[PDB]
Amino acid sequence: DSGEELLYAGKKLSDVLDRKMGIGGVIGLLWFKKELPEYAAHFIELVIQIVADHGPAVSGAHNAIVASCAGKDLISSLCSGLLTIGPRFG
Amino acid sequence: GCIGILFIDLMSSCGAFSKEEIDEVVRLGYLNGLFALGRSIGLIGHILDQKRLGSRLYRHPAEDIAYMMPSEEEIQCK
Amino acid sequence: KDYVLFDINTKAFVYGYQTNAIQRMLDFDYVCKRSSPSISAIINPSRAGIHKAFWGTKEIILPMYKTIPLAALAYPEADVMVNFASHRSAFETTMEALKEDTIRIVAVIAEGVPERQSRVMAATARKLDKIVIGPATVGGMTAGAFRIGNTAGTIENIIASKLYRPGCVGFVSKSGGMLNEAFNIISRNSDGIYEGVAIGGDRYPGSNMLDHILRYERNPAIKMIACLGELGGEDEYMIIQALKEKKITKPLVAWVTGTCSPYLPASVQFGHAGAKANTEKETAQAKNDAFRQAGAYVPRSFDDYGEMVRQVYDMLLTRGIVQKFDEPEVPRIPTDYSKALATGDIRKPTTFICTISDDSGEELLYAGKKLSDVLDRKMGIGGVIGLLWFKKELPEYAAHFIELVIQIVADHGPAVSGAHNAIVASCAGKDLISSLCSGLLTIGPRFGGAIDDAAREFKRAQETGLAPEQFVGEMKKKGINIPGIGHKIKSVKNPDKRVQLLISYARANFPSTELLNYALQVEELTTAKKGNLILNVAGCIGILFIDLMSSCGAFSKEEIDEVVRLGYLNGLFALGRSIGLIGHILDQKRLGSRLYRHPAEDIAYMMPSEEEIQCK
Amino acid sequence: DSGEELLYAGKKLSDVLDRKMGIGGVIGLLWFKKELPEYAAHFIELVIQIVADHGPAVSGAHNAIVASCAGKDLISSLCSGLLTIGPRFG
Amino acid sequence: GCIGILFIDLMSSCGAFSKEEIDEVVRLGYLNGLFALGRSIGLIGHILDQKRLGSRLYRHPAEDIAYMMPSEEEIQCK
Amino acid sequence: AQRGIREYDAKNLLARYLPEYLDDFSYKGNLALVGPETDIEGLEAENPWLKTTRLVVKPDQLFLGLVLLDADWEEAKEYLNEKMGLEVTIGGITGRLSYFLIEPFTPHKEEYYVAISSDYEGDNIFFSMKVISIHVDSLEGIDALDVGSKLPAELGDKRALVEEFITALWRFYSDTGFAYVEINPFTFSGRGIVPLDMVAKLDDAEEYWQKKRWSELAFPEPFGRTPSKEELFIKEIDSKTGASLKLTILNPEGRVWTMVAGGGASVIYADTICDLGHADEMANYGEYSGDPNTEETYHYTCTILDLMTRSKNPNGKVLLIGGAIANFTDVAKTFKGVVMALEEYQQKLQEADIEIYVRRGGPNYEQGLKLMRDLGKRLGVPIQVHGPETHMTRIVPLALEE
Ligand SMILES: CC(C)(COP(=O)(O)OP(=O)(O)OC[C@H]1O[C@@H](n2cnc3c(N)ncnc32)[C@H](O)[C@@H]1OP(=O)(O)O)[C@@H](O)C(=O)NCCC(=O)NCCSC(=O)C[C@@](O)(CC(=O)O)C(=O)O
Ligand SMILES: [Mg+2]
Repeated sequence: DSGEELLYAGKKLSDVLDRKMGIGGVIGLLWFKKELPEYAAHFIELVIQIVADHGPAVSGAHNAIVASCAGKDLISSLCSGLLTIGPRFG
Repeated sequence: GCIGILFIDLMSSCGAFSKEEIDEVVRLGYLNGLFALGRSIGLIGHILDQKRLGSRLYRHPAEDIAYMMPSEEEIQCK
Repeated sequence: KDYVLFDINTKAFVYGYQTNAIQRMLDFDYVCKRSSPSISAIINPSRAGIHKAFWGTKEIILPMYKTIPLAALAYPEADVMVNFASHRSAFETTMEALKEDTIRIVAVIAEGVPERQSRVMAATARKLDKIVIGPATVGGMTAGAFRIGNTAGTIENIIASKLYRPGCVGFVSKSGGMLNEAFNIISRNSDGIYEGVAIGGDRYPGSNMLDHILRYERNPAIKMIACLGELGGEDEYMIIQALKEKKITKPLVAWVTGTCSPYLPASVQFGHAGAKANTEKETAQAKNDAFRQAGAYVPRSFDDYGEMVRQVYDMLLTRGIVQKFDEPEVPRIPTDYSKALATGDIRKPTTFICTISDDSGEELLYAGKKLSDVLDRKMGIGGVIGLLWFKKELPEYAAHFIELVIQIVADHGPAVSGAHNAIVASCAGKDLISSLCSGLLTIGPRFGGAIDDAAREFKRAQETGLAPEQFVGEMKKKGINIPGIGHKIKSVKNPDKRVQLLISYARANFPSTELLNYALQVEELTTAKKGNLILNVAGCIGILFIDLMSSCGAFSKEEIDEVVRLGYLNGLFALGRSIGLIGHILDQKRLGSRLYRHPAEDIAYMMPSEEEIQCK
Repeated sequence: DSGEELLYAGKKLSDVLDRKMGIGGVIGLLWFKKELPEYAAHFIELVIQIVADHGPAVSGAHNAIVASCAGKDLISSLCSGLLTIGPRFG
Repeated sequence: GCIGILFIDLMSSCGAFSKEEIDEVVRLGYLNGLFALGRSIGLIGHILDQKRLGSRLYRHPAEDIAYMMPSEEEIQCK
Repeated sequence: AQRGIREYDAKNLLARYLPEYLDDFSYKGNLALVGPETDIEGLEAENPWLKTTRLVVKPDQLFLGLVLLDADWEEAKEYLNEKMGLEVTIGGITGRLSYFLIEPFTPHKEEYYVAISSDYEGDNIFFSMKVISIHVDSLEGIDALDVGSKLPAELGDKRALVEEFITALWRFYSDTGFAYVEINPFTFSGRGIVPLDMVAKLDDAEEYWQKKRWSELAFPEPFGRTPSKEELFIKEIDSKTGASLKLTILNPEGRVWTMVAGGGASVIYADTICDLGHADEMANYGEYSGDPNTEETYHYTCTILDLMTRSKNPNGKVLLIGGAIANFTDVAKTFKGVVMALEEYQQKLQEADIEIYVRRGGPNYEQGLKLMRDLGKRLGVPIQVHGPETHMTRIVPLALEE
């Protein structure tokens, strides 16, 4: 972030967007430091959509709902639910 | 299990990763990040749903909890 | 060339994670105008990875390998190994490096290496046409080309002694520290050293002084040889014999230290392991006399060594054997920040201020008070909180009220939001810290975190002159719940004994309870409407804490206003309730509880229609 | 918490306080389900005081300070710092 | 290390714990709870100290970070 | 360093470990050492053979008219009760007799000599019955040599027995970390081999690899000198670090004390003091190097200061803190330890009329010299501070003449 333009694994944000690398392509750069093949970036995006939600009953959604019912802000409620992600859930 | 196994097949077959790179990804634990990132969409949705519903404070019902206190004898020794 | 040990193309491995030595080598490479560093890789037996260091002002990465064969296979161009292994592993690591076809020179730094091990290293080196400099040495250096580890110290010393450009003097000593002193002596009395080597002070070295002196004799760049030996052993007799056999034709300056020995007892063992004259032949007198008789330029004492160097150099200069050269440009290097800061040259502002504790001295301080004095005075947990949160040494009854609150709010069963979320995370197999934070993150306006707002709202109503009925009425009109009022299970029918226990303590120990008296009047009005609108434990803590601060004499009106505005008091509930949260987490682990999933029969799934999601 | 008076491992809160079991005695009940000897409850209290703080530079205090400088509420800032407690720190 | 080791000696010698109870305490991980609980006092203190000081938003100085981006060649293959 | 060991220890090592290389365990370990506080009746109960064998008793202090040959246990006690604590001059050194070896008397005719020493190419075995030298290469070993080709002149019946004995002796020398071994003389007990006198030196650098073989021995002080608590304290600091900290007291009442950095430079400072005619006033020979930490240099400085402030000398005393320009020893950290010790000895330094002279270069030397200059302005004792601009040993004539 220290230059004239933000770089994701050395690639200018402008070129990431002009090339339509998408969210999967951004994750390829930031997590793997690779410009992945298109079908590999689309598999990452497919996974995100498939696991987006699985109802309110699961541990993470349940804890986030309890924190939201307790009048908590979005970030605190989100982290309350993310902290259940471990060996049994997610 | 399906995501983890398929991601290994993806890394093994796409040509972009060496055997060492795949071993490093497996050892360090990248893939749970995918579930945290994806499931954050539904968590934020559930939080907002309760705010729109005007939901009240939850307290777990007593009838769903078996309160089984130790005896005085149990807390005095082993 | 066989006579050249190191040149400007020499690549090396540094065995041992010696970050200062690594930086010294790179700094020399930089001031000598090398294109790339003289270090190909670091051999770190404990870890493989990366090491970040400077190339002038720019940071570079050096690879780190666990073993010598792995590094050699990765960088076959590196033919030198600077060995910083201890005396316990110096032999096996040097022998491993000598067995590598691509390594030609090994410098052994370790002191305390057995004489037998050094004999075997020397013979192995001679058999394989390799070179061992050491053990017990700093190494040596080729001026303007390469340095072994720490040889010639600081860049300031390198510049002062003009070691960034070669001269005409081939130097060899036993002593490492004297090799650096000699670099200074020679630079002031000639055009400086071309190369300098310290063979170490052990009586069986990896390489003898003559090995290096013979290389200087073949090198056309060297017109003058200089050496500094010492008593004990017969190393110098190899030089005198070569001088007699006309194997050394270049003028040789020689001095053997240890002239003190006959004046002192025969039993005295000197610093270096080999510095003990067992026979008359081994003494400095016998060595300096044999050197004089062999044709060497021997001074009267060490004091006139530089003068003898000056005499021999001047002779070569007049005769035309050595040519005067133009001094190259003086190289520059940035000073390390830590050095400029230590010498007081620079100042740098701090980004943060800390007023509550200090861990940087001989003893931990809590608001300026030594931990020892906190404990000797039995200030307790309440007294520690007084120091760390309020920066006050509180009266004893005020510290005991803090401890009473912690015990009273420690747990209120598994059903409350925070305990419930911590239990769900523990049932999901989460560690204690994640499960604890999952439950602490429910502490807010409805559960637990009403203390700050209760203190704020009741203080405002009572201060601005509102009658309890006017306060109840005003909050109802704004549609705002009164914080610290109401409960899910406690009520007029089920009184909260925790509130009673806090009230009895304050009545028995606080000089005044004016805000409590006002709050109890508000409670009479709220409970008259609905029985569950009692003054709850959060409202009770906030209100009583205001009375405590107002009446204990330790807080000014401004300090109390700051405490209320900033929100200190919810910290008491977070701290206290963490005891019960950790307990609930551990209870589920002892019970072997399974993963929880909320029952479907407790959820009304009410999806919007297709029509609803298509428009507004 | 379901009866006329709160119980900590079967013992009434009133009796816990009348007997001056203290914070160490409360932890003995809630974590170990034991009424510990007095010197064992005092060792727990001694540990709490000794580890209360070790300056602002440690991971947990540093993260809590960064969250507080970012204008975060006390609970979010506290959890930001507690989440650094693991194998290297604490 | 001092707290963990001394707590084992405390449990072993106070008479209140059987060998099985001590083994359960060690296996399940109780003792890190003591540091979380104790250190929360100083964490809350540091949070409040920054609020009293009116501290500004922190951003880590760039001069303390070596930005070392991979080359285009590195991100295209392995 | 090569350190000499008692005849008792060398013969005990030979008795214990030589039967592992040689299959002639004819030489038993019948040895008794008598020190100053040795209870005769205890050693008599430990060695029953003493009362039933003919004995030999001689001093074992690394050395004639002092060896008592062929005697009874009663006659041995007479020699012991007379010679113990006897003031004797050997090699110009006057010391008291305190250690004696008692062993069985082996009646003999033959007297053969064997010695193992090392050179730059390997080890040399010397034998005589004039002297033959057999070289054993460092990499090849003894197995590569036919030792049999030795003296034909008188050997024949026992030529194979000596060949086997000296081959085993080399293995013993090589595996037990010896720097020198001399059996002058050795003899035969039927078909067995018996050592009569033994002189040995161990390479003290072998200690880490010889914990089991050297378990029963300790290095003795040379004849005349008594053990020093201060010297053993410095040796103790030196053993727990890769850095070097060495101290030898030459004359406790000496005016000139030195704290010089490096093995090389310390010898040169001693050379200069001797060249000015002050060898008699040289109180010690010492050195520190290999970048010792502040605490280590502090304890070292404290010990030199302690020994220097015990006696008050009329012309005062001089402390020479010298050294060459260091390659890696931090001058700021080492001199911080030196300054801390000088601060502690402030009253004792003024009362003893001590003058401090410093010359040093190396990493952070400007910061280190600044510490010494600031100290001299508040301590109350003269501290002359020099850097790399001053010739290394120029502080010696400046202190002893000027
Ligand atoms: C406690 C609760 C959320 C309950 O909610 P509920 O969901 O049952 O009720 P609501 O749906 O809000 O309304 C019901 C009807 O009463 C009216 N009404 C309610 N509260 C009113 C009020 N404060 N001022 C005026 N009017 C009020 C409201 O206007 C409506 O009346 P109406 O309009 O006529 O239809 C609620 O009182 C509330 O937010 N209080 C303020 C926050 C507060 O102080 N929290 C601390 C509680 S101590 C704690 O956290 C520690 C604990 O003890 C917890 C444990 O053990 O549980 C432990 O140690 O763990
Ligand atoms: Mg040294």
